[PDB]
Amino acid sequence: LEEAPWPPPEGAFVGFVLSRKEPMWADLLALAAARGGRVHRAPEPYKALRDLKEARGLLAKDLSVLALREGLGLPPGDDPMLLAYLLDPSNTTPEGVARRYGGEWTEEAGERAALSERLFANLWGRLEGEERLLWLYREVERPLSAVLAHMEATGVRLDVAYLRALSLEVAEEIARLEAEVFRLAGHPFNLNSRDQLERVLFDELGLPAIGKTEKTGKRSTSAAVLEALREAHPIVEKILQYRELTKLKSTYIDPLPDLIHPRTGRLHTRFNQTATATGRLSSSDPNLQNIPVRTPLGQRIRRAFIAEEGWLLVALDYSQIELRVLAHLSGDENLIRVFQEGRDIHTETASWMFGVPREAVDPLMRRAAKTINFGVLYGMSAHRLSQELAIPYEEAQAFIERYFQSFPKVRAWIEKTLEEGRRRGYVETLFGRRRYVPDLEARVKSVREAAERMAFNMPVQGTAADLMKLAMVKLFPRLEEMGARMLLQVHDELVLEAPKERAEAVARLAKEVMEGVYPLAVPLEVEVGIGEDWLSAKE
DNA sequence: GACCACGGCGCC
DNA sequence: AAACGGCGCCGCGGTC
Ligand SMILES: Nc1nc2c(ncn2[C@H]2C[C@H](O)[C@@H](COP(=O)(O)OP(=O)(O)OP(=O)(O)O)O2)c(=O)[nH]1
Ligand SMILES: [Mg+2]
Ligand SMILES: [Mg+2]
Ligand SMILES: [Mg+2]
Repeated sequence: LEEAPWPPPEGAFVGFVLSRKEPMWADLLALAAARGGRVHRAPEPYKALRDLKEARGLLAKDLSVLALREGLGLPPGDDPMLLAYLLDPSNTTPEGVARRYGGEWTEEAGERAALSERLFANLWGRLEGEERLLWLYREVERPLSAVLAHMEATGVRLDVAYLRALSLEVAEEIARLEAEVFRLAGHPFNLNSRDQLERVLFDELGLPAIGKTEKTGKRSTSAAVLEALREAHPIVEKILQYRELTKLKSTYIDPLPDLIHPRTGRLHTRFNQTATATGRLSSSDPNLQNIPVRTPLGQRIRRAFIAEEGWLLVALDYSQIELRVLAHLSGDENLIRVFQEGRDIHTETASWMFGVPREAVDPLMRRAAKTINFGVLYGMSAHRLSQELAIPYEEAQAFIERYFQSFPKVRAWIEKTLEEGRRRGYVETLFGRRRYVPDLEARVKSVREAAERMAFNMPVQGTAADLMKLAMVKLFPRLEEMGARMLLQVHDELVLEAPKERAEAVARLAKEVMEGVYPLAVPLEVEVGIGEDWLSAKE
């Protein structure tokens, strides 16, 4: 390319190098652009950012987040990663995408700009004639990238002092548990080491090994194994409490307070747009799609996520979403009827499981019931079900029989999906998002059947993901209009922040947008709550 | 200090 | 653990 002075013309492809992967924490080390057989290298990149009307190129959203951080409204536009990810969602990194579609991801901004240009042309060519994938690019993924950049740049408020205090209390309880464990073992050891614990439980103590680990075949110390051993020895209950507390302390209570950004005073995640096989987003650096919610201590942690003063959180979560999606994709009349009658399948399973009235079903039970309902649907075995339910094998076996007897056209959808995946090599969502599953023809049964479970899950999980993305794209400009903010997506949930005076209106509008995003054979229902913290906002 | 493969486990 | 699926992060043990 011809070396041309900086500034590039309109529509040029950007390249940029960050000092580290996280755009909210990164120093912009270099910036360049490519168009019309020229390359333009920015003499000073922060200043040079001011010249661009959009970020067009590889990882466009990341540059846009750093721009937003610096007070500049630079929206992301075309990104070859999104084209590649729609072609094949195993296209997840610029290293891989470059190698596959015509270059090399280097560490030089000029080379990255030139690469972006050339990759876009090839990938755009691969998508010509792919009308449904192009519809996904233009109507969902490209506009969603802009939404995501705003969400990342906005961040979420965290009660840092509360978490610091919680740490000190949790440390004391951890000590009580670990001391009792060591007393019961007859000696101290590293309780965080599963290899050391294995020897203690199965060798030194008498306890029967329940199962084995996948890759190296050690005697497992998983929570499921330990639950089976609850009655066998008092040390087990202590280990399980220790595990809960140390998990929560090391993953959330301790790290999150140290991640507050000094310019915003907020916590800033990354919403990774080309990271999953099904078309879900992911969240990292810190992952805010797995904040605790289930146990009393987990709930305590979730309360640290709070609204700005003068604002409220609004949390919206699709009701029974993959079951509704399944009703649409399958066309089962009974399943469709269930949702037209306004019934809740999780609550029903929960009521049946724990033998209490529907009004007695608590959140723990509902989560237990979710495991059963999705478990059975996506191919859980009777043996595992026995344990989950804590009933005889023969009864757990019969539960699966009835499930599919009740909803007869699901199995037919499963089988059509699978043969189509064998013939075509891929499966697809309602909108035509594709996942290639080659091991559907594998001759090792365990490998083939694993592949099958991956393959027929994807149209359901992926259609839910497409719906939620679409709703995000539609909703974002309405929030801007009302002075509200989109903060988090958690797969079928959004967390917004709204001024107190407009919070009720924002909740109503966001609920309607999510519910009417793309009408199906059944209604989509959305549960909405408002509160000062994330826990209270889902109450 | 980094990176890893693994087991394990938090959420959806 | 087990014929549920999709993720990312932690600590260990190990390496470089
Ligand atoms: N395969 C599988 N999928 C799950 C599991 N938990 C959640 N999901 C998927 C299916 C859910 O429909 C979707 C959203 O999770 P939610 O916790 O919001 O559950 P759902 O929307 O079904 O119920 P809700 O009415 O919101 O309580 O993510 C699980 O244990 N296994
Ligand atoms: Mg839901
Ligand atoms: Mg949810
Ligand atoms: Mg792993």
